[PDB]
Amino acid sequence: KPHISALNAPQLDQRYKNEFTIGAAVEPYQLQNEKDVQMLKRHFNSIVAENVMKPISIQPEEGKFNFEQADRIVKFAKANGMDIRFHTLVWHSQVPQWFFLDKEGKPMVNETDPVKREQNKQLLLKRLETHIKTIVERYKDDIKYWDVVNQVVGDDGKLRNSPWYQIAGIDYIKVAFQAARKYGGDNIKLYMNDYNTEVEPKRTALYNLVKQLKEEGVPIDGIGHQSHIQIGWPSEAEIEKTINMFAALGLDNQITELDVSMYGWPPRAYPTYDAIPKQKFLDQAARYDRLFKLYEKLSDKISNVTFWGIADNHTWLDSRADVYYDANGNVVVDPNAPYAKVEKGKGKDAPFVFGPDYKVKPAYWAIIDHK
Ligand SMILES: O[C@@H]1[C@@H](O)[C@H](O[C@@H]2CO[C@@H](O[C@@H]3CO[C@@H](O[C@@H]4CO[C@@H](O)[C@H](O)[C@H]4O)[C@H](O)[C@H]3O)[C@H](O)[C@H]2O)OC[C@H]1O
Ligand SMILES: [Cl-]
Ligand SMILES: [Zn+2]
Ligand SMILES: [Zn+2]
Ligand SMILES: [Zn+2]
Ligand SMILES: [Zn+2]
Ligand SMILES: [Zn+2]
Repeated sequence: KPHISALNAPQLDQRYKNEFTIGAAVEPYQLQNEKDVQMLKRHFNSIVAENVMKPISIQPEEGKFNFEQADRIVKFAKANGMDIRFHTLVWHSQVPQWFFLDKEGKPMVNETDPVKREQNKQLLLKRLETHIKTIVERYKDDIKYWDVVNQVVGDDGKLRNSPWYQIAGIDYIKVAFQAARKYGGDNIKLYMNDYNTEVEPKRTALYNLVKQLKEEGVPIDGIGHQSHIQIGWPSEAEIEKTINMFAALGLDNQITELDVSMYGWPPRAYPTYDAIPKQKFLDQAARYDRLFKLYEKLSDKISNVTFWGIADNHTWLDSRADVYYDANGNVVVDPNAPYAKVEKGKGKDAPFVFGPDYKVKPAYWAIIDHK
């Protein structure tokens, strides 16, 4: 099956339209390239901001709101009949420091006096509420799906000990969801989003957290499985089990940031796309074949599958593609093998079904067929 141009290959959203929407994460510069725009028009019916809807891009100083970049994404989505997801209202990263400073400009995490801690909790929760209110009041009629909180459970199975948590305890999660519902109404859908949702003890910790909150009347409609995964790991059986476990609680599932790295963890990457050997693309394509067969089987539990980019010329995975060089200056990709130095983030990953020159990959054929 040929490496033809994606711009006029059979539409990916159309193959899957009774199953689930098919989305892409974007940057605003992509809305001004002809190729990106035509790929979004051709192949996708859902969109998400890769960066410009994060807390620090929206409210970088208290009272200063930048919606110019977000607005452009919203406008392109509406003009082209796409669903929109909001990524994301609360995170422990790409968050502005001003949130966690007390009245005299000192870090709140440092405060020892207990009545002064409770004042900070309330102040931070008030700020959290205002940030959410302003965003939801603006977008509630345009944006149907919302990452309310991101990564709030650590990998050790305990609540992640972010400043949000150190300062305000578990109430920050509750206030985030309650605030989105109050200002957005009943028709927006509210998600908790995380990675390694398939992995113990995080999976069960995630599960117990959401069940508890739902029991307490905290509004949560679903789980966002980021799905930054590899060719082998995690297995499909464990994905399937994960999806089913959350669906048992009456939660929707979205696959919110799908990419299939060519590498392991910590990754040892090739320095260029051209160096990646052909067999890696065939392996990837069988992984995607199994993957999307599983998504289809569970289509009644999954409303959306979104890829964390458009085509292989641009992916955040390249920021993790460390290249390992042995003493002779040759590239080392075997995980236990000798090496002398590493150039962090200088290599090239290849995670999507569309290549860097916008032609279809074997993984595409594997997910467009009905075999
Ligand atoms: O077991 C391994 C994990 O440790 C490992 O780590 C995490 C993967 O998920 C990440 O969170 C996602 C990452 O993408 C964010 O957007 C990017 C943030 O920075 C920008 O510069 C870039 O353009 C964005 O695309 C997204 O918002 C966020 O929700 C997390 O940070 C990693 O530690 O994954 C692999 C496992 O094997
Ligand atoms: Cl479309
Ligand atoms: Zn369409
Ligand atoms: Zn090339
Ligand atoms: Zn569905
Ligand atoms: Zn990017
Ligand atoms: Zn297939």
